Amino acid sequence: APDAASITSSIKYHAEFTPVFSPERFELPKAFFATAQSVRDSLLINWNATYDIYEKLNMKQAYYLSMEFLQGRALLNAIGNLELTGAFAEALKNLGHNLENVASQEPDAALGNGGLGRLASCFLDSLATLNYPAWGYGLRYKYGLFKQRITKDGQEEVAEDWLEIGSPWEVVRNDVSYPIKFYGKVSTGSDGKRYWIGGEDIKAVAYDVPIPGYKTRTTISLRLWSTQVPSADFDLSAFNAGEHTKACEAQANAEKICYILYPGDESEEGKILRLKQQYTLCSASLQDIISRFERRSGDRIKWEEFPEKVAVQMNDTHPTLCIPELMRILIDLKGLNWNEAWNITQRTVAYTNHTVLPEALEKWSYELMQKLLPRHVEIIEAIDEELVHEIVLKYGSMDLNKLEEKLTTMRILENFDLPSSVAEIPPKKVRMANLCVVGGHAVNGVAEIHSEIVKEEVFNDFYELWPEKFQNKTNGVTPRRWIRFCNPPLSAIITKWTGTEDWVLKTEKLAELQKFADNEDLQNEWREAKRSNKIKVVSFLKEKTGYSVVPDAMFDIQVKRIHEYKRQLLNIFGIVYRYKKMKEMTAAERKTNFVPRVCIFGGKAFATYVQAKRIVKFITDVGATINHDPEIGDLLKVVFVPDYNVSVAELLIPASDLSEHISTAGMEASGTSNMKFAMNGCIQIGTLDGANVEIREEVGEENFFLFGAQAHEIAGLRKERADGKFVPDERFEEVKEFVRSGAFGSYNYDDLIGSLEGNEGFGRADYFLVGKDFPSYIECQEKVDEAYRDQKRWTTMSILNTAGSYKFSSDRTIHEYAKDIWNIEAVEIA
Amino acid sequence: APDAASITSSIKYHAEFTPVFSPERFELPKAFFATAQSVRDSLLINWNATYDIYEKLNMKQAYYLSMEFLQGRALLNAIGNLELTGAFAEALKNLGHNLENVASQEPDAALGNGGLGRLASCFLDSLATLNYPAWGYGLRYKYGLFKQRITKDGQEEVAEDWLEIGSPWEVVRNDVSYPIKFYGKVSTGSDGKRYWIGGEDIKAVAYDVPIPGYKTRTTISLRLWSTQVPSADFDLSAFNAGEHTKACEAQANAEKICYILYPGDESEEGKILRLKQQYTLCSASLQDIISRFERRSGDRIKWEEFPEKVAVQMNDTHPTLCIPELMRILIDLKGLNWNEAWNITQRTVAYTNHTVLPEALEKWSYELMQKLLPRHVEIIEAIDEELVHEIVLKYGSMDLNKLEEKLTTMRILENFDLPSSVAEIPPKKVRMANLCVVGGHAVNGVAEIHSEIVKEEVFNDFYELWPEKFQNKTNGVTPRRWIRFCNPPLSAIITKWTGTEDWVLKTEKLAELQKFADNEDLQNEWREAKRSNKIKVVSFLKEKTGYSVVPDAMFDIQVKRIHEYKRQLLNIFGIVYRYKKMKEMTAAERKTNFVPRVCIFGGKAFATYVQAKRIVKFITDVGATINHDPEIGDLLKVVFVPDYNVSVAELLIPASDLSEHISTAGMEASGTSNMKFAMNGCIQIGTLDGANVEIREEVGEENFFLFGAQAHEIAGLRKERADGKFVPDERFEEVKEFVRSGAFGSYNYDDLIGSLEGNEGFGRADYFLVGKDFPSYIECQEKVDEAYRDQKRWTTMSILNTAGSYKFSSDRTIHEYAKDIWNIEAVEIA
Repeated sequence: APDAASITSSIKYHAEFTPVFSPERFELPKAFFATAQSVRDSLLINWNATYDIYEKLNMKQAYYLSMEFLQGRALLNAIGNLELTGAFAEALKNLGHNLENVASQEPDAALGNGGLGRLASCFLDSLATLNYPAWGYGLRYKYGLFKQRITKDGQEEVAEDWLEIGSPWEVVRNDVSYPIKFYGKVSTGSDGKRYWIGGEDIKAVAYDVPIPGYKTRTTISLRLWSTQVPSADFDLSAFNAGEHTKACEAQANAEKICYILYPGDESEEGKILRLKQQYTLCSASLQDIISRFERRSGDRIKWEEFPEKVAVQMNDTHPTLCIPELMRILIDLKGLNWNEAWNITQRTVAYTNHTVLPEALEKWSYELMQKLLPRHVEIIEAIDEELVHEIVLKYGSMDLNKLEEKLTTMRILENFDLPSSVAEIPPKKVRMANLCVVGGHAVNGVAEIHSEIVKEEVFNDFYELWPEKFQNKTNGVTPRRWIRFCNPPLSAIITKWTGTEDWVLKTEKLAELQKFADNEDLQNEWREAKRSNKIKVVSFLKEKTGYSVVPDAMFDIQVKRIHEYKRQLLNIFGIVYRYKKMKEMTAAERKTNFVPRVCIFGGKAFATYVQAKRIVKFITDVGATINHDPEIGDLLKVVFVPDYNVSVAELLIPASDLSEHISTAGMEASGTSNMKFAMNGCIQIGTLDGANVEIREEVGEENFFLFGAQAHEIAGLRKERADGKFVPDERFEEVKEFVRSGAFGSYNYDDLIGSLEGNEGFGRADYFLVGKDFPSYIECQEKVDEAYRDQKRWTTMSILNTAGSYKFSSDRTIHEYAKDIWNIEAVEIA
Repeated sequence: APDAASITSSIKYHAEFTPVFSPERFELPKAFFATAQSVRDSLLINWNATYDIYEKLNMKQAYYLSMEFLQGRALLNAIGNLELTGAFAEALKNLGHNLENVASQEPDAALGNGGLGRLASCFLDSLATLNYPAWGYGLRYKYGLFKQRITKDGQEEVAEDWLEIGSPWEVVRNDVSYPIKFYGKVSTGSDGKRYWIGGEDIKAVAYDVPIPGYKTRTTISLRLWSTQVPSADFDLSAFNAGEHTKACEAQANAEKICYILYPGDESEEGKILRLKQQYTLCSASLQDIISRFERRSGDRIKWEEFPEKVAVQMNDTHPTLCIPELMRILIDLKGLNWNEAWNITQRTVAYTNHTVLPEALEKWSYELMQKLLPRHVEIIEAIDEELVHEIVLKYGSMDLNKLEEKLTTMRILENFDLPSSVAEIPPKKVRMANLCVVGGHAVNGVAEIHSEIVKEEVFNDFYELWPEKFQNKTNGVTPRRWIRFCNPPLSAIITKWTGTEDWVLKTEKLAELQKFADNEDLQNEWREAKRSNKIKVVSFLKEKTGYSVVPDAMFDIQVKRIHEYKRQLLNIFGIVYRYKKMKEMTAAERKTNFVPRVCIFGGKAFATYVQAKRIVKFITDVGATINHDPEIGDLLKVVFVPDYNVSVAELLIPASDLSEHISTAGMEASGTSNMKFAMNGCIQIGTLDGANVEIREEVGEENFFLFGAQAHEIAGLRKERADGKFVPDERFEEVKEFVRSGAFGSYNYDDLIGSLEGNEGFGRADYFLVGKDFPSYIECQEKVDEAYRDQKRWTTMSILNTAGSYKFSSDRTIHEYAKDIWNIEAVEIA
């Protein structure tokens, strides 16, 4: 086991012997690389030890596939899970640095975007920590999505540079390479098997990122694919003639599959690039999974045993091509019959749904997919045809009307002709969501209410047919990254009041804080912990936003994707309201009527989403005006934090007092940031939707600020709008006027306010009900104000958040998947 | 100091902890990577120790710049120079491999092409070994020139894959990065300095390759530049719209500068790419050199002392832009006056010429260079104008005719107008060779005769003007790579007969073999050494060419660039002759009249050089026919070895009996393979040109087979041809007829024989005098036959080659450059 002495030598050894810099001096960037390489040594011993037990045991292994992982920085979670935090800190002191400054050099791995990606990242930590044999498979994106610049003009986008020097975590596996084919033609050989020939051939190379469990040796992989072409595909003859671009066409074509996350797909070229990404991920992974299955099998290879050895989870519909890809391999490559290969594929694959309404469910042009993946389209057509025969077999054809409904709704192919049928220019599509439901043995939503909606409204017919595939797995986040490592002072408190350090594993012990919520010593520690965390943030806000704020103010935080439906605009409108009120009062009245606040916004706008980009500019202009107004001073600051990512979350969430989750009611499946906020003793204000419902139930309805229309009323209120029956509240008109009056400078906001007016019209008519919800929202912010002035009641609420947060551990989620869907069991790594 | 035990641990440590493969098993590719990383640990300790002494001493340092380095494999020369060969061999045995199989995994560094590149590589070994503070600067070419495939159709070209997995030698210096500008505009600031703004900006990143000296710690760098663009230059907005190619234009543009060696430049785009390559190399290097000069200087920076601290050698005219680049930096960036910066530039820079006639001397379109490098063109124009004023100042203007001659010949700018002058549509060019002579303080040829030609015929006027710049530095090759490490059995012999291992440093002790050339014990060892080396080659010829040959045959070798002027066609024609004679004789007569031979060819043809490609196909067809003819059997084999490179040279040269250097007399400046052949006891047959002249003089005229027209007669014989006075010898017509008769299969050779006929016409008329030289060549091969049957006389000749080879050590060459041009001195690394 390393100690400070051996870690000291180890960093020095890497600094000199695995250098990435000049040999002079030991600057911070050099120190971070040497440190991380040192940690990797530890990760690799454990990774190899886990790898060896898994190989010999040949137990069932799970595989979690996703277009995104939001891994964050690795250093502090890795030394923490290894329990070497102390030793690395002391070793860095010896070499003249501190831990925190060295950790600051690490770029966030830009491998994901939002909650879908952080959920997968949480899950990997949970799997490793719980000794579950499972890996992650994703793509290695060179440039992420974008790094966000916050200028005078609002948001600007720049390519991420996280791999500009390389990652000291990843391990290239030069011998783990899989061929990926696109386009080409299918024919039949004299063996009666299909053979897919020609098109474009590329290679997918494996890059492992070791994921260490907490207090265990289990160290699993996140295996990422990077796409390339052998150097032999460089066309010399072209290059030498002066056609430099034609010479590299094959490499250009291969490499771009892994440039960015979710490449813009309004164009044909963008759509093709998206299918290529999904297919690469499904093909490379399954090829890798099958190859490991054959290797562990030895001579005793029973293809029958494949689903007893392999689970594959599809995170959303992006991994959908797994179903026809596994079918392809079994049938075309392994020689299985259709029936055998379908039974196998079904008992292998499971689908998790993450969306609310049947309109974000992905669909592909038939012609497009047929050009790119001819063999996959044959297989899907056959799956569709069996489905048709199965639907006719139940239900019969006495209802014709009932049969037609079922066939129309449930078929994978849209706007197609039936095989055989009875009665005596729309574009042909492939419904990925239909495929996923048909092709696996489990389908789960991601919250109680959500999973009920999936059974009742997304796939009702599928549930009437196969009620037994449908399940719920409520999301969760890891308390390692999201309490133990991001919030040390609160961790020290939890350990004291619960009696042990055991809570990080047995997170149910957070419940033992409830009996102390009114205890005055607990409360005092609780407040000093919160204040200390906010002091760290004050320094951070100074360097990142340029504004100096005080820690004796409520930190009111709204961090998430910028979208009209997320309702940043509501929050900022509320802010503008209070600022208007402040300005029409004396100094003395201002202090009696409003508690001091720092309102922190962060999150990225999709770059061609004009309105979202306009909301960002808006927040920055409201902040320029408020934060410089000498009548206001430290009563109110509005700051927009550039480039929100896991590292910024880990800073902000420990420090937060109030966090806002105020999307239009009914449009969130779950959300997970609210769960991290609760764990850290933040109090949530929000609408009754998504994860807010479950949080509110666990933390108690007195420790949550609720407001707004509920899901069941959205329909009616939008009808009111359309008929002209909607009466905007005057305070709402006040803010509107105030913005047009130009109080926020010279920028013209007409286009923005216009989105809130009219009664119909594509992007007008206040579709997300900002104006409606506004009175109950501003009202509820006054309840907050009142609660915050009662420091004792506020602390009690803050503690009960942390106390009622245990069920939101991704350890709970992962045990559920492990028992109810994947049927994997813990494996000990001695 | 490492031993077998610590090297064992070290390989294991890297195998597990700096992995590039899967963790299963220890296959050869894994073993080579772990081994090389282990060696690098040793190279790095010494490199850092050398770096530290150089930094503190701040003595004068030399810099050798070249478009090519032909580094070969590094492993065996590195463990040899470190003296760990034994320890690494034993360590590999312990882990179940042998040294020779592990060394076979290493790709040759594809960083060069021909002798110009191997000379630089020899020089780096010599500098390090002699404790001279000097570095190499070159480009890091990803795909080399091409990897040569030898098929049924002759030569095919494929991109080199040497960097497909990465190099375990190189060290990326992420903090050593220099901006390179192209295009743009020049203006004047209010300080009166020129400012070069706009165009295209890229970055050149440093990759060090440590070069260890023999039996010393001095370990120097070959620092290679690789070109790139910050990830910020990736155009997201384009990428997201579907314009994937436009999005990466800047990276595509930057990266291609380092794809291949000598990109085809018939097109504008190819020419631009060549200037970009040269400029990148001169700019990045000088920026690095100057930055190190300022850093070592501290606060005491005297720009006056720069040429007392820095020598820059230009290997040929490709580094020519160094002259205006240094001028640019001093003037525009450092604020020096013109005069000061010109004095400095002159005492810094030196030019080595490598070509014979004033027609391969490089020239650039004025307009082209002006578009790409506007500021450099201003500076060159000013240098030209001073030259003009200087020429007028000597010579005066009484001869007008004499003055005009001088001005026309010597000016850097061709087809330009004079500033001022007196008398009362050709494209404007920049003569790089004129620039190089004007801009440095030394000019050297590369052999006695050559350097005399440079003074008398290439730059006569420059020599009449500045006789003192002109010098000679006869080339040499290193006896580490080219005796001690490629030919172990011969090394054991040299050590025994000379009394010590000291010959590897004091290579003059090879002369002590002369007194033993007739000694029968020396001769017996000598023969067993040669035979043993040929046994290694027999195995190699089996796997690479597919032909099985016997070691009891003279190995007759011709390895070099395939070119009409190199005269492979003569050799193969001689072979075809003897084969024709063999076939018209009985078995018994065949054995009396011809000694058994294995005729080995190798070398690359420029890909669009139709004739050269046709000569390769020819040799392969002659070999298919001879090698399969049951009348011939092991009397004669003709094999073409694919992909000749340093690794193939190191195999073939130790094994060789006769090597052929038979270019048209007068067209070689030097050549260096002939010197390596001599060192290994090969006997040369050749024309009286280049290095052959000097070899023949040292080894003795009885130990060299000479034939052919001499340089002074080429002119006359080509005139004979043109006037119709040339009478082809009948034996030459025999071979011609025999080829057309289709004895070499179905390929049509008309186009090839046609190059030998007619009296004029671009590519006919036997310009390189194959037909002329043919009788004396076939005659001289019979003298060889006769000498080879007298094993005693043959051995005596073989030994006197090795005995008379010392002066061809690049250690001799490097001491000469060090004292006579660069004025650097040895620095001890304790």
